[PDB]
Amino acid sequence: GCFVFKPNEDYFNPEDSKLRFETYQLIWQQMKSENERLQEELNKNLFDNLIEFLQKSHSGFQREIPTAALVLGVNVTDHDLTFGSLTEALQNNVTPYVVSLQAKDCPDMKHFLQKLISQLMDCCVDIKSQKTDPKMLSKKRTTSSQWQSPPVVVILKDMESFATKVLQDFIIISSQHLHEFPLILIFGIATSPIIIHRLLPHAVSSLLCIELFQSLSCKEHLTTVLDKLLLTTQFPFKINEKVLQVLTNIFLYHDFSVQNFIKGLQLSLLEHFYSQPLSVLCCNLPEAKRRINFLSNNQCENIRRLPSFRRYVEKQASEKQVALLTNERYLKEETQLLLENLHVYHMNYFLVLRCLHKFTSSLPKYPLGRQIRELYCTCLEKNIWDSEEYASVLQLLRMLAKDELMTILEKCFKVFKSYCENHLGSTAKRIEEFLAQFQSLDEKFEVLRENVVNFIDCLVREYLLPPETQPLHEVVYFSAAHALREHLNAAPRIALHTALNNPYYYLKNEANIAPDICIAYKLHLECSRLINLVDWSEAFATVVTAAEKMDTSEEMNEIIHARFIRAVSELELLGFIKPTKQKTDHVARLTW
Amino acid sequence: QQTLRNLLSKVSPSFSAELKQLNQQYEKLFHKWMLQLHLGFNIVLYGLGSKRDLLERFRTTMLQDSIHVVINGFFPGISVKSVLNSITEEVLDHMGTFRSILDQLDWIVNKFKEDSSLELFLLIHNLDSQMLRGEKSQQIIGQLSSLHNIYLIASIDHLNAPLMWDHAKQSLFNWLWYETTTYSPYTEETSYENSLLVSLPLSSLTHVLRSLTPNARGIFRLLIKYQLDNQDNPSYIGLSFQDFYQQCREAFLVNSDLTLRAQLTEFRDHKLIRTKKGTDGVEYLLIPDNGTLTDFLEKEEE
Amino acid sequence: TECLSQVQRILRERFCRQSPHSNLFGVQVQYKHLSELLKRTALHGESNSVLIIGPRGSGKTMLINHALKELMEIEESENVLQVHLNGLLQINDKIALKEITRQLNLENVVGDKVFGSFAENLSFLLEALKKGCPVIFILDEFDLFAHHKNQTLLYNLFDISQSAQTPIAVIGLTCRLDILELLEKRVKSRFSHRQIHLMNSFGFPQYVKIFKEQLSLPAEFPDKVFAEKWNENVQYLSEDRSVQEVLQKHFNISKNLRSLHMLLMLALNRVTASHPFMTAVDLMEASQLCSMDSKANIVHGLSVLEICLIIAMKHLNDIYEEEPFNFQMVYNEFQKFVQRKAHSVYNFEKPVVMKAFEHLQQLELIKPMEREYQLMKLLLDNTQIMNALQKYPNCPTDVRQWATSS
Amino acid sequence: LENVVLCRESQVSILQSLFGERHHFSFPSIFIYGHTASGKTYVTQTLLKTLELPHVFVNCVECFTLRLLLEQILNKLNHLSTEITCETFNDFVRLFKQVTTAENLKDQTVYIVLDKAEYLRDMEANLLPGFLRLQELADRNVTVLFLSEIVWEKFRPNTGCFEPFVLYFPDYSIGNLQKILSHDHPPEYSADFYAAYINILLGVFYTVCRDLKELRHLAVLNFPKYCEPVVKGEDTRKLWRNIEPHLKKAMQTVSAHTHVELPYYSKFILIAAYLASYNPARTDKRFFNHLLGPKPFPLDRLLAILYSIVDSRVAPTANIFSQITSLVTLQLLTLVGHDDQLDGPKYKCTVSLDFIRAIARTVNFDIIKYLYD
Ligand SMILES: Nc1ncnc2c1ncn2[C@@H]1O[C@H](COP(=O)(O)OP(=O)(O)OP(=O)(O)O)[C@@H](O)[C@H]1O
Ligand SMILES: Nc1ncnc2c1ncn2[C@@H]1O[C@H](COP(=O)(O)OP(=O)(O)OP(=O)(O)O)[C@@H](O)[C@H]1O
Repeated sequence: GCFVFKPNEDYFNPEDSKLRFETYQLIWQQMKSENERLQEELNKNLFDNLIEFLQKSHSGFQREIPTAALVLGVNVTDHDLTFGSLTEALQNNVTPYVVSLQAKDCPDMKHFLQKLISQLMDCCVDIKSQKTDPKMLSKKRTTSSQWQSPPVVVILKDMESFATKVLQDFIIISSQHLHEFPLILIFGIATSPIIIHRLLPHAVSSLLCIELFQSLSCKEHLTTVLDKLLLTTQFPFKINEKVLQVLTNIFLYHDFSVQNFIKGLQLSLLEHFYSQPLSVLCCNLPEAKRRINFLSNNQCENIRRLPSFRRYVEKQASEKQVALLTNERYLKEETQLLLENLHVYHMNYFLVLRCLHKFTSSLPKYPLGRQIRELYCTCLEKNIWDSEEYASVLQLLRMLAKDELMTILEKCFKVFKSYCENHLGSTAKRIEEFLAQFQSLDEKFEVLRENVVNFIDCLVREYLLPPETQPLHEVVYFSAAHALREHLNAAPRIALHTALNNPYYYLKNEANIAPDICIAYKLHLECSRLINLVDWSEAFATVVTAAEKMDTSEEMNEIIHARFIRAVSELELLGFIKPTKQKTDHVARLTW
Repeated sequence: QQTLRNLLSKVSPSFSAELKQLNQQYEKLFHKWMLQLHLGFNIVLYGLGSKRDLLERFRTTMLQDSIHVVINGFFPGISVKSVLNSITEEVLDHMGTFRSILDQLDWIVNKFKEDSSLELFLLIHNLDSQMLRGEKSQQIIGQLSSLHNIYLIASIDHLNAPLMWDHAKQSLFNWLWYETTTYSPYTEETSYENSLLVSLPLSSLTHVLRSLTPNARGIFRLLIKYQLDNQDNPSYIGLSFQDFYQQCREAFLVNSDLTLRAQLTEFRDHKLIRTKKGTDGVEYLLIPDNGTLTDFLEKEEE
Repeated sequence: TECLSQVQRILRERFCRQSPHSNLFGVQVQYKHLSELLKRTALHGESNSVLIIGPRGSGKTMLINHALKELMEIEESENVLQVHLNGLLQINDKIALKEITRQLNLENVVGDKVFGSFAENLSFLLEALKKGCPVIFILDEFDLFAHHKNQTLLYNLFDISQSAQTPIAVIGLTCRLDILELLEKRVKSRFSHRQIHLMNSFGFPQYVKIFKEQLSLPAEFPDKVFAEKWNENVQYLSEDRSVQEVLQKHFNISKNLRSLHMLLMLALNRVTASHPFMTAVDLMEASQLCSMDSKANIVHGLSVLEICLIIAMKHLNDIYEEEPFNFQMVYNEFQKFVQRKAHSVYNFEKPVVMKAFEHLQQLELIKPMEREYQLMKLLLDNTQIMNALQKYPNCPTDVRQWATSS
Repeated sequence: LENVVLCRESQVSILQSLFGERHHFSFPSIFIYGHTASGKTYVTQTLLKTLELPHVFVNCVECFTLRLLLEQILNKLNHLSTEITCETFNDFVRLFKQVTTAENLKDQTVYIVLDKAEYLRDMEANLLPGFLRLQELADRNVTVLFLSEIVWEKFRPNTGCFEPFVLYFPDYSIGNLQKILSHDHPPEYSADFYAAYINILLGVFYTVCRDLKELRHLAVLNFPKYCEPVVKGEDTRKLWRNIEPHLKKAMQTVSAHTHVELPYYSKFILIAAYLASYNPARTDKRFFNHLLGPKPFPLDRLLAILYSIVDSRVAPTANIFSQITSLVTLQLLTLVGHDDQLDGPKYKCTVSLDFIRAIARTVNFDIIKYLYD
């Protein structure tokens, strides 16, 4: 029924769309490029052990076949990126004969060999510059007679979803003649190396050489990409703690993946750039000073009339209120230093937030935050010194005053001694202010009183709630949790329950008027054990007999039955009652 | 069916104004779908009422310029072969390969990477049904729609509808999930499926017959003959898989165990073979009457 | 000498290639029934289509080629154009048409159009043959031929044999008994019935004669003294009652007259190095190398962990009978046996015990009907295992006490 | 290649006699069973290498389709050109008559050796009785020499065939396993001493595996470890009693850690799927043998026991259903109604109990009296 019609760009829709959309394209494309680099840097300790292992097991060929079973995590969403990086590294420092098999394009053996030799054929024909089995060996015999006869490796991506028949037959084929064609397969085990015993029976498992590798356990992957992507001063678009709380919850509870997290941040940035007319100036500070100075006056009335600025109006005096209220030429002057104060709060916030992260990660049992993620959460949900948790840190930090605390004051100081002039100008020159406190660390009371002035100065000066403290903070903060959460992760099994039980949209229907289908389901589950058909037709007939008389019986039985059968085919169709075959009839209560 | 459906829409759906208004809430949300679909996402939208007329009003207001392959999924003709066939001829303007589903899948992937700004996007009514889904079937929709140049919109109706998406298969098309309700009765599904008040006739068996290999046609000859030849024995509880494997192997119709198991599960899709577990735990096979099974292969050979 | 290589060359061909030896015994009435039918179908235009059924290994192909040779010897080469088919090779219709094209020398005329109606195809083959004329169709191994998709090269041959009246014999050679009941009803009602043979064996005291007439050096003379010496040695071996003892033992397992060829084939392979006239004990060991127990050689060689596991599976029939078991009940019975025993040599730990299973599955003693603790099936007998555990050469005393407990 | 026999001489000699010289006929087909250890291609390759009977060798492990098994047989045979193509079997018997009409093998009994024929068993129903009659199907002095893992009794087509001559290559006996497990090539010791090492190792070790290949592997490992204290310390009895303390642990040790980090709802999902698989005889009502295995159970029951296990803030989002499908691709849960529909079939548990104990204990939960007792 798939009828095709033949036909025979910057459209976004005040917030004028052309520089809005180029601002979008710049920010999101920048974030994605630095996302891919800070993926590829972390895995270097892992796979540059792998180049050593594959080099050693190739070079000693003068009975065996080498496997390196990777243990990648449970996130199948980002398993393409590590194999892209590993294909790059193995292609550069070892052979340009690297192929990969997907376990969905080869159910049985003919597809396996036909896709493998085609990938090998294009891979050899590019960097030199077919259903047959032994001709693959003849390809390796032709194509590389020289250069230490480089070992062609296959990358099985999923070890798990391969059937055992086709994989067993390939390992016995390849291990049968590896005299010419040395093959070092590397299957990526999704779970743990236990299941390579399960999926391979013992003869084929005895045939090969197993050497396993770890992979980056996933929480200390997303601490790096959360820490680098949003916690920095550098990227112009920050995020609210509630929207971040929604995003980092569905990571750690359901999904356990990072590509879903970057989709979540992508959707937040897009919806922010749609939502509000002050979002256009999400830039670095001179790029903000570019067109704060020239702009439409109704958007500057919007920069007056958004609620956080009108709080700033509420806290200020009349003689500049009368001119800064309406006139553009001064409203630029106060809002420019407000955006500079925004960048100031960000810059003196995040550096000493990292300082407090080191100084609290040093602690035994770590009561405030387990990790660098959740420190953002605890200093924004409740007010931090109001809450009992930083009360517990301050109650902990007194009698912890020993050389462990002084040694880690030295060590935390050293890692933000590298961040002393990587901050490079603090917004209070807090680097040499706090370092001027922190320079008497080499020369037991002094750690206590230095601690006192350090945390009080730090936390009470800048570390506070960003919305109320800072006007014009709408521009960099996007906050809508249960508008986004239903877009990203919805629930149809709760939606049908709500709109079938309580189908009240706005006239009287909340606890008989405006269904047919909710009448059918609600009356089905007024008799809540199971059901047969005819009595259910009489019961539905009874309640719409009530509907007819609260506004001949045989015509009314016909129209009631017709609209009944239109209702009951839907109530089968939508995953409730599943038809009870060969009996006289019934319907079966399949969902309670 | 027909004289029951004469009485349909006689007088009085018991609200009209809020139904026009609750559908008129969603017309403001369309330019968001156009922008959100240009960036590489895919909208699924679920619901309680009929939203396929909303998608039709959507394609009328904003798809007068682009190609759209409106794949209905409610009537029992469509499985993903017809998708790939119709997209290959009536979109790419030349016919494609014929050897296998994966060959035309990889081939129809291959045309889009080289031809920039071709800008085709299909939309699917009722992506979850008895016929559309399946791990052979839904992945071809997935792998097809993963690209930058194909943007599917769907509608899932079922209660257990996101049970057919494991994480890997979910990350082929980037889903974001709208919420919609319309309360309109689903007149196309309820029309073209069935009505109980009046087994499968000859037409869908002709369609499965004409979309499959002649060896699969030779296979169901064997199964329908072993059924018809023992129709009035109440102890005949169906062939096992191994008996059917050896009696299909002796007639050279298929080579391996896995090919016959794949043929069996794709013919278990159409509801013309039912597995029964006996007390062995081995599941024998019997299909849903006898006189309607004589007519085909009476007429399939004179 | 001349004798040993010449006797082994002349006896080995009729012995194990089933070559055409001229003596045929037990089949004189069936052959004589065939010859006049073949002479009147071959000499005149009319076409009658006899059918032959018997067991595997006896009769058929020898009879039809012997009668074919004797009928070919008569001239007016008579232009009977014989067309040998086999059921094994030509599986489908499209191979069958081009195979009839190959046998009948048709590719002088190109005929390069696949026609729709295959009766026109077969009629064209017979038509261009007819203008160019008898055919004799020897359709061997008909039981595989009765599984065509559409039964074309069964049926159109019968329709042409009644309708075209070009000289034809559709001589089917079958092996399974129900050639009629398996044949589909339009063909079987159409023209399957011409007069059906049945083929069987005969009595043992004449079957010792067919041993002597098989084994005796022929009327072909390698060297006539050596033929007299050896065929007299065949008769002297034949009259001895131990050869008659082993031959009666061979009758009651095998009425086949093909098993006799192999049974004697190993004997004559033993003979040429020394003592060219051989013993009854040499025929006894020649029978003895033909095994009785195919599964005792599999079970006799297995190490004793597989032995106490296989007798644990046998013990799993003798309590809680008739389920296809899994690994865990097998492990439980093995552990309760080893905890009945005092010594700790054979309390082998769990991951080794899986290796015995995935080696024993490759011998297909155990059968799969979820991955490694499920529903495994045993296809075996008690008594072969009970015989095998006493013939195990290094069988320990504890697995012997397991066997006696059982 | 070196030693043809290593004392299996009688089976070698009856097979060697049976071939005969070249100009006369031999058997049509010979079937050789045996265990996988027993030299069934070592003996026949070093037998066929000596006389050079002009032969073709195949594994049918390699040839997964019928066309390759015919193609390599014909292509390897015509060397003793282009790929002489055969799509079908009757093409093979046709091109066979032209190929075996050369002076190298016109009279010589060509052997088409077929190895590991149990993989040929499930190729087709045509090819096995089509190959057993090759001596008179094509009539060109052929002998198709089978060898296999599997007994002939299962291998028969159940119509019947040309019954081949069947040899049993014997398993290696105990003193024969002393002799042929490398009594030749000990490099630096006396052969008495390497046989003294392995004569001690074997008699301990002749109850787990009589496979010659892996025992050659284990002996070429634990002999140089045995060797080193003789040539460093210096008396076979003392280091016999030193070598068995290492041999027991090397026996036992020829699987890093069972624990896998999981997202927290998938932990509670497969906790619930275990708890609804292992004691489920409608004992839902109580809380809120074992040996036979996992009983299947429907999805809605799993969802109910999920709600009872977790803190009650769960909603059936798309992610908790999509995760419950995605546990099955990692083979931690299995669907046993294979096609019963997309609507929730029986999902049975397929992880071992120790793994479940660790998954339950890493989120605050002790469950064994809760699981089956
Ligand atoms: N009555 C007989 N006279 C002579 N030889 C016989 C007789 N019966 C059996 N044989 C021998 O037994 C074997 C029979 O082979 P043939 O192919 O003719 O029959 P078959 O083996 O039953 O046919 P198929 O190949 O269909 O099983 C041949 O060795 C033949 O020499
Ligand atoms: N008598 C022997 N002397 C020396 N080595 C032997 C002997 N018998 C077997 N081997 C070993 O066995 C190997 C040959 O394996 P074998 O001949 O057992 O394969 P196979 O029996 O065909 O295998 P399968 O039965 O699994 O197909 C040789 O490489 C050698 O290492």
